[PDB]
Amino acid sequence: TATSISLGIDDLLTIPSKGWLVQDAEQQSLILEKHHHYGNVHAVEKLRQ
Amino acid sequence: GTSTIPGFNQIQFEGFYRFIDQGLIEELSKFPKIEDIDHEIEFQLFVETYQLVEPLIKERDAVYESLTYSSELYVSAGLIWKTNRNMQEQRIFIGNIPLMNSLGTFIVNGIYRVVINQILQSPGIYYQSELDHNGISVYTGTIISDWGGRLELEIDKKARIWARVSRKQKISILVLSSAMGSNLREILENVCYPEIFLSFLTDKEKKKIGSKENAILEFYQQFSCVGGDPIFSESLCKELQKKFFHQRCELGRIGRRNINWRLNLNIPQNNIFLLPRDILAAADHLIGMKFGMGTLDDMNHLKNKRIRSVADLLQDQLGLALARLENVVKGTIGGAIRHKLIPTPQNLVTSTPLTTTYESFFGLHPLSQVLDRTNPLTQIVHGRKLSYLGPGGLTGRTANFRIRDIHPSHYGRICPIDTSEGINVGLIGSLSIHARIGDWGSLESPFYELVEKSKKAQIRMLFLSPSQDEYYMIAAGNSLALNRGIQEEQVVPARYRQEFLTIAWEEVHLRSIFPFQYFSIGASLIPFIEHNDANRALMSSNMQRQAVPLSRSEKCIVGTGLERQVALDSGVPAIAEHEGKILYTDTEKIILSGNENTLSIPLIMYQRSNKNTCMHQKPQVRRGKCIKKGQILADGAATVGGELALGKNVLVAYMPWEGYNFEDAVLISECLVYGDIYTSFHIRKYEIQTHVTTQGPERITKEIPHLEGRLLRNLDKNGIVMLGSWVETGDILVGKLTPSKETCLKLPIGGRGRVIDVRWVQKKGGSSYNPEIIRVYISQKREIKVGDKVAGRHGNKGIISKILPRQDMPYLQDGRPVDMVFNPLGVPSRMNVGQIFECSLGLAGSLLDRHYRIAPFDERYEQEASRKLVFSELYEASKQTANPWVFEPEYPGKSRIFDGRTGDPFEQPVIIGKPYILKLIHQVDDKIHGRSSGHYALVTQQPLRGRSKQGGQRVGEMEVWALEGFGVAHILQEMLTYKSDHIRARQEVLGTTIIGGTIPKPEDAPESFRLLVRELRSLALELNHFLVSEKNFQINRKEV
Amino acid sequence: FVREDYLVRKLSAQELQDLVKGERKVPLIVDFYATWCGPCILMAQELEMLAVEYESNAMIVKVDTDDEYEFARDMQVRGLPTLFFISPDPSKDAIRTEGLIPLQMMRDIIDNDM
Amino acid sequence: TEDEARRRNWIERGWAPWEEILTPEADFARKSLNEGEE
RNA sequence: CCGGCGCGCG
Repeated sequence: TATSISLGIDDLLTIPSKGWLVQDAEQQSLILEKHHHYGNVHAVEKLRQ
Repeated sequence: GTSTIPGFNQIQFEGFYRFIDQGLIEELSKFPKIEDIDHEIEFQLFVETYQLVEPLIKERDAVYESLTYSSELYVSAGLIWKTNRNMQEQRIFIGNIPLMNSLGTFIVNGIYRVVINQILQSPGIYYQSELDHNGISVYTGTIISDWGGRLELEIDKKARIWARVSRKQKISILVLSSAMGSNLREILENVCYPEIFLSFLTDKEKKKIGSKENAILEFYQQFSCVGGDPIFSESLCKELQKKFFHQRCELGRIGRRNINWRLNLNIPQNNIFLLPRDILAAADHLIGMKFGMGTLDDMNHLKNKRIRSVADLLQDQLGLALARLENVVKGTIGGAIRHKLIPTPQNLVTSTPLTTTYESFFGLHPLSQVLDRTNPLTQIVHGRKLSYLGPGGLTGRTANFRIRDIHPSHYGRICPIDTSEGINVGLIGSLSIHARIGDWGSLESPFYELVEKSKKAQIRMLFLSPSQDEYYMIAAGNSLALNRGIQEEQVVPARYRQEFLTIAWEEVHLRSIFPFQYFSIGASLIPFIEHNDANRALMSSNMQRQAVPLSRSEKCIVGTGLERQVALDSGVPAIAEHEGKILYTDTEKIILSGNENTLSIPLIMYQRSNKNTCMHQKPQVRRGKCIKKGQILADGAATVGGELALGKNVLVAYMPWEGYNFEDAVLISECLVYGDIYTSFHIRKYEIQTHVTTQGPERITKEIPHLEGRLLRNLDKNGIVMLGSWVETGDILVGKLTPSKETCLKLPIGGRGRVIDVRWVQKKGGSSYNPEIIRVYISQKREIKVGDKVAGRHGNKGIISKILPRQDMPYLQDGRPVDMVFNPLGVPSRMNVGQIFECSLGLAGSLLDRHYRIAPFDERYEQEASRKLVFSELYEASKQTANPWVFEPEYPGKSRIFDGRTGDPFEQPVIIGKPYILKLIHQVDDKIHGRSSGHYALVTQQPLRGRSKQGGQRVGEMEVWALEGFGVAHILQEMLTYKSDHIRARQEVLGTTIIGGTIPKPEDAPESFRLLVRELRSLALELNHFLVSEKNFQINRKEV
Repeated sequence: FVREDYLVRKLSAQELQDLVKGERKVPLIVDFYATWCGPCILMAQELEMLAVEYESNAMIVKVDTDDEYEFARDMQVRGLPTLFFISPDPSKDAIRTEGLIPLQMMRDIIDNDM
Repeated sequence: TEDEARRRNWIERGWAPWEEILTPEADFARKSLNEGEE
């Protein structure tokens, strides 16, 4: 009670590098979908990736 | 529902209207022209003369005096006396058809009833394959008729096809095919594999196949498993036709539709019977699919289901009603013929068949349920439920485990969140906001069509059935994305063939654009729902249905915008039926006059629901106000200004406070008590009935022997409690004498309150005595107390465990103490972040004098859309009102507050705000129970079960295990013998404890063991208990 | 048995011509609207309220410009929403109001100008 | 057999082994997936 | 003071 721990919106801390990592995964998913459309990888390879 | 949210009762409204138009005519047909055995007297109905007349009792009167709201059926009949060759046609009386209210509920015996929808497998052909013991794949095709008749086509180990009908009755295809007359020659030509069928032709089957009748007899032998050779007869075919053809060969309009599709057949629609080609065509796919040709049928797919509304349930009971009438007439025409009389057509038909089968349909059918009237939210959501249970549907034990799961065909039709809790989980569904019932029993949701340049497309909103749902690429994203290319090549998430993709906009066919498309009413009332875990969304929906209407109601500062829809479609507020001007307003009525039509609208004042919740209406307009047709006139209970208002906006802090909010406890302030913030009215009903006994009818009188005048002080001369008297626990309500033992009606425990309504009413009947009924209604004003349950709209529930004075509560930097204190540890484990968003925005709205109605999933516009909305509105309230603590740049949403006991600030900033908190029905004064001793069961002689019966608590086997784990062998014997059923030892314990003189061991058997011995004696088994003395080895027989 | 939800009647150019030619006792209010026009929804609701207010003391009619475009252009309509207040006296001159004018402004025009 | 089926495809269904001009990626995908997964 | 059916709570 004396310290009175609480919980705010900005207390929910995402790590600083999420945006870097989400963009990296988005760039790799964009490249594979183009080459899957090209017929350079098959469906299971795209589904696994 | 193309451009607006449809009425929540529109499915009930349209279904009932369909029954009136086509259900009556389609069922008044098929009524046989009844003829006697001699053919002398012919009775028939003229269905084109059918009529319905408006009910004589008003809808308010039907519920007031426990009647049924129904309309008369007055078809005309023609009776033919060929003896006289004269015709007599009269308007005969068939029965009463119950009428649905504009809200979608019926009234039977003064009880509101709702007919819920049912889900069951759609008729057609279904292909399944199941592994055997050795893993060999076994394919199967199943015919489903219009009445659930399943015709299973199976391939065995020897590739022999058997038309299985039951678990044992097995019939080959050739015998079944030749049973109808398919000659053995043509069966081979119409299939791709004539060899397979010919390989199974034993010389015994060929002779029976060669002739049509021998196949029928052999088919009967295998279907019936009856020893002997049956004789071919017309009755045998009719007996088989009712059992087999009537139940397993009529597909119906829907059944033909699917068979034409799944078996790829160009058969006319009007053919509602299973054509013999379908069976032979099915065998082609069944054997053909074994070789990789095609795909199996998905049984959980919504395209293989149908929905039965009130239209189907009321029409079906009419099928039973008229079939019940013909058996009445047949007995009646035969009875009057034997007397050689000429009976009028009215006397041949009584109203009992129709009236009783509808009276007993609402009473007994599981799909007919009592309307829940706790609050306006419960009135509308009850009618929109979808159940797999009920007649013709799977039971909880019967239910498959692959069912109860979410299927991709449910999206936009069945809410993925709303379901029942317990054994019936996943079996009771709920319709979505925009869902619609199609013309084939299928659920439809609207999607926006994107088409090419050269297309008219007058209306681009088309409702999509689940069968055609898979074959469209439906996107839910937006088009706010551009790069150095063009917009059509930007990628968005989409659905196609029951999977989720990421394709370009130019490949998208349909868009899902409605905000409340995929949710039910319960989940659509949760603001910031996208920040709550879906597990708590199910819990939050249930809790909103348990909210108690408060004596004073107020609108929520933060909402979703669906509160206005709920208020309009619930019927609780008064809605104008005619444009005009307001001329007079008061508590009891509102007078509206328009276009030479002056109406008077009464207002409900302190009425009772089925859940003991008060109903009350207050005017919302003033004299001299112009009104449009369909605009609000007055506000009902839990409704303010035309919106659903189930709770209050209170000042709230999220911090631990000395353990009084441990786990899920809630600490509140006295201001919520003496301010009557959470005060609710509760009305109970007490009924007494007068019966005619052998000694004479029961009498009601004020003069009751062996009673004090203090107990009877509130009675009038007639013997009934006076209107407006404060009764007490044990007080008298209705004084009744049974010849004379006192059989009066007394007030139960905890029922103290004020009597507000008394109804001394006689039910007029054909006897010399009419049953008198008395109904006493007692109001109870319940302020919030310790042990009451409160909850927010985010699955955040809690019990009040402590009430503090305002000077002890923590207070803000403006000096105001908070009203509730919540434990902050309940957020991370429950994962409902949407309550933190709502409290901060509720505080901002109260300072800015603003209300917010926010549609869900606002992050479709931008990232952190809810954060920008809440933070910017918090800063606006801070700046305008000069309250820098409202928005803190260091920690937005949180502020330093002070301890009300010391005046010192708490070390960490606390998230404070003004959320919307509800008061739930689950509360003390309805759960506290105690028992010393009293009444016991007649057979087991154990204490009764139930708080209402003053029963005791059960010590089950798991509780006995715990006592055996402790080794407390004497505590266990107390709860087994002389506190439960040892009749002799229960009376001695009552005596010793009042004198304090030590309790001895029972040493005898309780009445539960002696009860078991007699039952074992009834099976010719003797069970004796012997004691062998360790001193002299004498065997002693215990008395049992 | 069921009252109609809308009191403002839609008329053709010929029907409006006949109405204007014929003897008129109460003021006639002519509305030009199009269903594709966003402001015309609010004007429609305001005119429904006005029709409710003036039960038999005024006549509220509406003309769709997608059906009478040439007639609207002849009547000097430069945009939507546009209202024409036609007095029952043929000697007086009609009043054209352009924009989403307040309901009180309509009441003032009807009371003190028609 | 796989000599008369090919002839029947050619004659009745218009089959012909037209040259597929492939990119290095598609050529590598065809040549490398014939060995195994990884 | 008995059993079924339906709805709920933990």
